[PDB]
Amino acid sequence: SFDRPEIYSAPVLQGESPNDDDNTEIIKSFKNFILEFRLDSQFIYRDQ
Amino acid sequence: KKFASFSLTSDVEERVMELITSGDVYNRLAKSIAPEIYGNLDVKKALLLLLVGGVDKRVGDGMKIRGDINVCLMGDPGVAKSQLLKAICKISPRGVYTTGKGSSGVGLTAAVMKDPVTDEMILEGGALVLADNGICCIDEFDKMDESDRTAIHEVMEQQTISISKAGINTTLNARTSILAAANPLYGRYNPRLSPLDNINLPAALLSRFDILFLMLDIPSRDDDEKLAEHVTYVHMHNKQPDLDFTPVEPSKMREYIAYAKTKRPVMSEAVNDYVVQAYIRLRQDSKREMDSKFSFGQATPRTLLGIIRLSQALAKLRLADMVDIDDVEEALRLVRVSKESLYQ
Amino acid sequence: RSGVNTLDTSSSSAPPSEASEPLRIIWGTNVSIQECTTNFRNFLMSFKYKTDEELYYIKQLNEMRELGTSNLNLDARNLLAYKQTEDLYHQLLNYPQEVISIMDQTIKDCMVSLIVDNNLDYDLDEIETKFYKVRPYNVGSCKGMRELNPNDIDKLINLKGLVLRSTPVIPDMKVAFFKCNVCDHTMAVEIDRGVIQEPARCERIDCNEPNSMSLIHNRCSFADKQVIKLQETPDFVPDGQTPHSISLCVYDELVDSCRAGDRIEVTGTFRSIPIRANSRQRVLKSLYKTYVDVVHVKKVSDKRLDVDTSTIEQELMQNKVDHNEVEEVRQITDQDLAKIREVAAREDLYSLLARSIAPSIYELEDVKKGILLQLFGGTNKTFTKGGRYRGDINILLCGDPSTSKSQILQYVHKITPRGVYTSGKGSSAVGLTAYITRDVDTKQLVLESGALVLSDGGVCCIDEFDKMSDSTRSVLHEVMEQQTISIAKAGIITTLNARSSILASANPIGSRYNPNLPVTENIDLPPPLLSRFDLVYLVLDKVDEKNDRELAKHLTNLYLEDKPEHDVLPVEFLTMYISYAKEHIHPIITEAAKTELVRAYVGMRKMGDSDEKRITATTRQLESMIRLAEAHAKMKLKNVVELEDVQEAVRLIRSAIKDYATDPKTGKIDMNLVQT
Ligand SMILES: Nc1ncnc2c1ncn2[C@@H]1O[C@H](COP(=O)(O)OP(=O)(O)O)[C@@H](O)[C@H]1O
Ligand SMILES: Nc1ncnc2c1ncn2[C@@H]1O[C@H](COP(=O)(O)OP(=O)(O)O)[C@@H](O)[C@H]1O
Ligand SMILES: [Mg+2]
Ligand SMILES: [Mg+2]
Ligand SMILES: [Zn+2]
Repeated sequence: SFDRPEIYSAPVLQGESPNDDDNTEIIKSFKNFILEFRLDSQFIYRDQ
Repeated sequence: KKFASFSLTSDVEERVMELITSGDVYNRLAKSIAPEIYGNLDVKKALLLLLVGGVDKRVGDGMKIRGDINVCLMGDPGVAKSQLLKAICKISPRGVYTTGKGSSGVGLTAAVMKDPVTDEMILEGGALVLADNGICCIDEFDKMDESDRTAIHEVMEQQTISISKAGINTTLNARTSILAAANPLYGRYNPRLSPLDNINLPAALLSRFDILFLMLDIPSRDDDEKLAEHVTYVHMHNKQPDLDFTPVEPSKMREYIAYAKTKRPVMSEAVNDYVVQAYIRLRQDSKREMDSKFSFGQATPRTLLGIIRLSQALAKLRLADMVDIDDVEEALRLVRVSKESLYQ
Repeated sequence: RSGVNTLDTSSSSAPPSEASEPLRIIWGTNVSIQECTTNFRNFLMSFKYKTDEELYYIKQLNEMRELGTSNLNLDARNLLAYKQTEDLYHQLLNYPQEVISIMDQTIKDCMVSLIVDNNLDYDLDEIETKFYKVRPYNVGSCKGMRELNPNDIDKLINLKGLVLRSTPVIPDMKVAFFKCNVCDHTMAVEIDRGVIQEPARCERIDCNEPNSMSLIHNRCSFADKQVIKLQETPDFVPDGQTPHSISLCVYDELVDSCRAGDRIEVTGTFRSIPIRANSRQRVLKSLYKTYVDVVHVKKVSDKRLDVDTSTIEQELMQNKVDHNEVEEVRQITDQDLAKIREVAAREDLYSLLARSIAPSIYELEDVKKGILLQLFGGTNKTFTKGGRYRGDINILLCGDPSTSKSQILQYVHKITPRGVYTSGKGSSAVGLTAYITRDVDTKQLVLESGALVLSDGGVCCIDEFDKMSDSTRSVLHEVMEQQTISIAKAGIITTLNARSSILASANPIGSRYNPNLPVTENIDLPPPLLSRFDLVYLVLDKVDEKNDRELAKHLTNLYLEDKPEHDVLPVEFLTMYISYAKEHIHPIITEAAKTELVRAYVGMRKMGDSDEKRITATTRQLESMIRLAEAHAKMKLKNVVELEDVQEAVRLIRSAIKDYATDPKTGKIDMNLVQT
């Protein structure tokens, strides 16, 4: 009469050097593009 | 509570201090072992000294000498030997009890089995191993089998049990004391026969016991009245009859014994001289008695060792760092009383 | 200031963490590689034993390089002396895994620096390429295997015990060898923490077929592994606690370095692991299994004699071949050898040694002398073209039950290297020889050794020899008469060696040895059997005031102070002398001794010529005189047996049975002639 076991994680170390053709880096690049790109001195995408 | 876990403190301190302040600790404790049994004072004193124990000594070079006492009672039927055995086994914190053929073979020693919880083999100990650092009570001692007698023989010898059988070759630790009971060969004792022919057990086994009490039943119209009054009063009430004496409960007895077990008195030169003189006299005396076929055994160095252990136990009970001549006097007094029944 | 090359284990342990002002603090630990290596180098280059002034470890490294040894035995206690390593001690105790590799790399770099900075010779490639290792052997005191907690896993500990069984060598894979079944291209893969990563595709550009890699078993590279079953003997035992046996894992060079019956002291790492519930599934059990990993083994001590080298001749050559650096016998210094010679030079050597044995037991000069001669042992002949004769000596003790004929057995048991102490009624024929048992782990049937085989090369102590059943006693005949045991049981047919001496005790019938009856009516053994023993000792107790006073004073002196303080040699020197004498000398007999031997044997046969009144003489007594004379000559560092030796042997053999105080007609004993 027991319940279900859990699973979880946490970061400690640094894995291998991140390649570019990986989803996490793709997402990081896209997030940077959203949060930084400027046109006519404006953050168009952030504002919209 | 185990003796090993003892620890001084105000709560124990005030109780113990009150007990000593009351005084007469020796007799007061001795009279409190099974207070429902009339008479039998010296046996009770010997049992108390057995409970307290002697002083272990490490002589160096790996050699070792025991510090525990062994007691045998041998007597006529119907004198409450079993009652005393029960009382001592109950008072002891690690006491074990056994009777004759009821426990035999692997009942003593140990047996090889497999643990359910884990998947490793183990040895399950018998009464002797279960009573380690405690008192083992053996009723109907004379009726035991040869193998069990040999096991007790070796245990009283050196506190270890050696086993070499199929699937096992080892040695077990049995740091335990022995309290045994026995009856004469033909039931009642026969004064027209020698003491060694009155019993079935070997003389060497009898000799290895530190104390060997003989209890006979000689009718006496005077003391029989006292015994009858005592027993019938005990039945009519549920208490002992005396009023001028108050027994001390087992908890306090264990407390004081645990406190005492922390001492380690030492021998001095004057007491050493007294002991050597006494031993020489006793050893010279015993020879003529044994010649007439009227002795359970000739005096031997085990007797001297027993005297030393008893003196140490008395000192520990007194709660002192050094022994005195009175302790040796009392030890010899007891050893002399132990065979007074053979001279009536 | 020296050269350095990183090791694979160091690179693996490279990944650092922050929060340590040096940086490079391994996650989970507190070890710092730079400080540990620096402290180790400083300690190695500067430490003296405070001969106590010289650089202790610099030499050891020098002889290591000179001889080609690759293993450094490090006493973990030393690190507590030097001020720097006061913390490295605890670091080594708590995190052995990383620390050992750190020390190994430091040692290799130290060796390279030592060889190069002095321009000794240019042949350094061999040392630069070879491996090194360090073995701690003096970890602090432990409290027994029972008292460790789960938090003590992966710590360093030490144990003492008795070896019982050893599984055969188990091959352990290290490099797997795959082949492509379409292009014959072969690959090698190195194990990683016990997992092999099988390839999923041939790596050739021309051949890229998926799942074409097969494993060739014989082409892999394997290591050595062995499992030992140990019967531990902790110093402190709690209430009501019984033994069990522990599992030890030995790897690489240490395999086959132990034999059942040996008493050893091991230093290892405490481990844990889960076990599969069943072979079919891959489920595991929550409750873990514990064992030990051996990193050092000590097989010598100063409290007991060295193993008789005559029984381990081949094992020494195998040790030399295997390059394992475990030592069987202790080392002897020039000062010690000179002291041995000086001690042998004096004239009271015999009595001095006799008194030295068992100082706590009084008098019994002849008994102690017999024990000494037994320990020394006779000479072992070996006949080219087949034939064996051994110098083992058997002794029995009869006498009054209350004498000190039992304390002797304990002392001999604790001083001898191998042996077993057994009682008479608590034994059995199978239990003394061998048996088959089901291993609880492998679930198979394996043979296990008995007391007599375990005691090979040592002493077997038997108590209450007269209570032994006839069936059990039957086996001793061959052991005493050929030092072998033949077995014909299901699955095994062979003969085993039993090169052991016998020390037995017995009690007289009834209460006391009656001097009004012959020895045959006082001892409950068949008269023929008593003729097999080399010596028979009649321990009689006579009442005498002088002796009583002496013994009582001797006993009562022991309680004067809480600790023992009792012209006696120390046990260490005694054992050293006995071991040296046993190993280095081998006496031989001469014609002058032969004539006396023949004359004495003929006289013994003639004297006493109505029967079953005395132990009749036999060839066993002639052989006993031979052995005793050889042992006496071997003592005191002589190589030729002589007339004095033979006379002493005959004197002792007669005195043991005390024929002087015996009536040669009725076989009785006169108490006024026997001397205390
Ligand atoms: N001195 C005594 N005082 C009180 N009761 C006694 C005394 N002696 C014997 N008895 C009684 O006699 C019985 C003896 O039985 P038991 O305890 O088996 O001793 P035994 O085995 O010697 O007969 C006990 O039940 C006990 O109550
Ligand atoms: N010569 C002696 N030297 C020292 N102690 C002795 C001597 N003789 C007897 N003893 C004492 O007497 C006891 C001998 O009993 P034990 O050796 O167990 O009996 P046995 O060996 O005959 O079976 C020991 O406790 C020991 O202290
Ligand atoms: Mg009864
Ligand atoms: Mg003994
Ligand atoms: Zn391919």
